[PDB]
Amino acid sequence: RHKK
Amino acid sequence: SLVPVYIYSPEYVSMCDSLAKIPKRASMVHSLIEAYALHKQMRIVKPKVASMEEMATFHTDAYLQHLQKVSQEGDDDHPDSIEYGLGYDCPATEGIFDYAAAIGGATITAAQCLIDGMCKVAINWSGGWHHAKKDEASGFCYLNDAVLGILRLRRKFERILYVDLDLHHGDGVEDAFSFTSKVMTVSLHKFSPGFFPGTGDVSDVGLGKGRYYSVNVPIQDGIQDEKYYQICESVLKEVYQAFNPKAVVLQLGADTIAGDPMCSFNMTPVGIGKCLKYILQWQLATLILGGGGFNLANTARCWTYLTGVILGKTLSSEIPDREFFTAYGPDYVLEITPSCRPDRNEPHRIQQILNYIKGNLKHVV
Ligand SMILES: *Nc1ccc2c(C)cc(=O)oc2c1
Ligand SMILES: [K+]
Ligand SMILES: [K+]
Ligand SMILES: [Zn+2]
Repeated sequence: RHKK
Repeated sequence: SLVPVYIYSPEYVSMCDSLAKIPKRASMVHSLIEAYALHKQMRIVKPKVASMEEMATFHTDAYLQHLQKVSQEGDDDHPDSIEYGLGYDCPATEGIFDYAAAIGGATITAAQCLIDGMCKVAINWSGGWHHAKKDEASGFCYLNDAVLGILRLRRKFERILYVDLDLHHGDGVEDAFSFTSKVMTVSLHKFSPGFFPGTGDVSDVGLGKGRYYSVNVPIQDGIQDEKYYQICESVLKEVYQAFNPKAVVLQLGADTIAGDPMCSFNMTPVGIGKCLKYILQWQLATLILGGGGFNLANTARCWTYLTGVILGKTLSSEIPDREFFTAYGPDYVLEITPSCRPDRNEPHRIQQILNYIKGNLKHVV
């Protein structure tokens, strides 16, 4: 999971 | 059947302005379009809200029910919220379920207009939230309206082509149709480790049966209108001849445009417009969607310009908007100038990707  | 449909209502715009990541952007977009009076050249259709059943054609009930759970109050203490994608990128605000339902319904409505044949082009600039998974909020997207729209179009059209020109990889839409050949996804995006969402390499071509029915074009920072269109035209030419779509869904996130705080690509609305024109000349039922865009004025500039392209009209250079006029300073013109930033896309790497893609599209028949 990444951050945008 | 020749006049584009423009999904709009004051209630809809008010709802879309409430997204914490792009406040008042929907108003700015409509206001600029309204000032050019382009909405007079379009059939304005009020958006319906998506029902629970309609939303459940993609999203799981467990996710949708958790959405309306935290939405009726603004609860940010639910332990399961983080596993449902809620958090920093997608805050558990109040009325966020009505927000999602509104945006989801607006894209379905646009798809319904295409089916009924009241238009060849249906516009929803407040949609294109392509990151959302079936049971997970992601990248400012709580609900995948793009997917809900493609599903609705499949009631009438056998093969749907999805083109994603957003800065980010349209992973949510790709994953939704990763297993099928009835819908092909094409995404042009920035690909670099650490950069959201982290997927969409050129080697990602789908799974099992949707294999080679997913196309990804990894691009680096600094690309401009000229080269971008050449890459896009190349892919779309091969894609069209191979896939032969009956309808098109086009995502046009303006976070590629120069001046965006994300500062990756170096595009102007003109370059995106050429991509639009190439798609429009296919004369297919086309669902136009928005997406990213974090320079609000430039995003308004881009999508107003693109609306002008769809209408075949040339817009005056001077910004005629009065309500948000100051936001277009200091020069107050529609046109946008790219930055003095190097293009980190070497012509040989691009050539490799185009060869790889062409090799993949040969299996599509
Ligand atoms: N993913 C992402 C990146 C940057 C952000 C800023 C600067 C503000 C914000 O509220 O959310 C962001 C999310
Ligand atoms: K994209
Ligand atoms: K696919
Ligand atoms: Zn984006």
